[PDB]
Amino acid sequence: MIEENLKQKIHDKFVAAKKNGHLKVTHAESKKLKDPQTTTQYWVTFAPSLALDPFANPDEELVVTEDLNGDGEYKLLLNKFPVVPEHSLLVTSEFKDQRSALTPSDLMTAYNVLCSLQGDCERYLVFYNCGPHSGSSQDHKHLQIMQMPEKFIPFQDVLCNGKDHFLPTFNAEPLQDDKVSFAHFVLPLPESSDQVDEDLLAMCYVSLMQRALTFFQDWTNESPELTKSYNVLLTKKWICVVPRSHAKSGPPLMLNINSTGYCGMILVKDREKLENLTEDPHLVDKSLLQCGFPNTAGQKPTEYHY
Repeated sequence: MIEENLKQKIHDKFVAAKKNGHLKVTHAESKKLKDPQTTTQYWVTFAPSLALDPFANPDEELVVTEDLNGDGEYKLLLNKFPVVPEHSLLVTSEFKDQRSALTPSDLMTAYNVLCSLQGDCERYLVFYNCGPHSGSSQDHKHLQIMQMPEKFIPFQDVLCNGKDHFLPTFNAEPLQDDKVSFAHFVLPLPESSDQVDEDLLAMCYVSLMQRALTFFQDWTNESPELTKSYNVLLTKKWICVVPRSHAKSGPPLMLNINSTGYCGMILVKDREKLENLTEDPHLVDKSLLQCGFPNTAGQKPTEYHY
């Protein structure tokens, strides 16, 4: 069960630690962009000062909760050097590898945290960077939770809008936006948290995973396995998985891309890059392709390697 008054606890732990120097906020400014070609909305954050096992012994002043549930599964830590204020890490109490899949209780715990923070009108995102190409910096398993920008509408939203929860089958594949350059898989989630339980979440994740895995494992055995990497993104309205080829993008930007990139949130460290993207928002779409695999919308996962 999720700690009571989690949101106030996060807030209060955060202001206190900013106050006395247990965390320092990196200054940043953000703005909206729109891909003229693909229509996809982006949120670009600019943090110049950035160009100039923490979970083992985390600073107690940063620990919002020792166990997010009754179980010794999870602790909730504040990010020590956040761009987004109150940005938090759900860390496995005991060590596990970040290359491991999300369990069912992982999913239910993350969804419950979202519900708790969202007041049941701010929006929260929960995400997981799995593997070397995901943008994962650390090997100790953790999820991340952060508030999404107030007016930002990620493409997943429009993708899922007015589309009821379902699960994939041979007739119905996960939603994927064809306008975007990159492979991704999304299921809408029920509007009401009463329709959401562990098993629904688990089945959502497994079926998304099976699509994501086809870029790594090959059923024809005409290729040897690759190393698995993917982003999981979870909000209250949908869940999404992105297979990842490279942690960092190619020549013009060379952005480090994590989960947030794939709902369209980009972090840039220098003003030349910031103006490149302003002039040409379509660069983001190109970067997302370099870091992922090309869009598979309208295809059976089975025919990828065949």
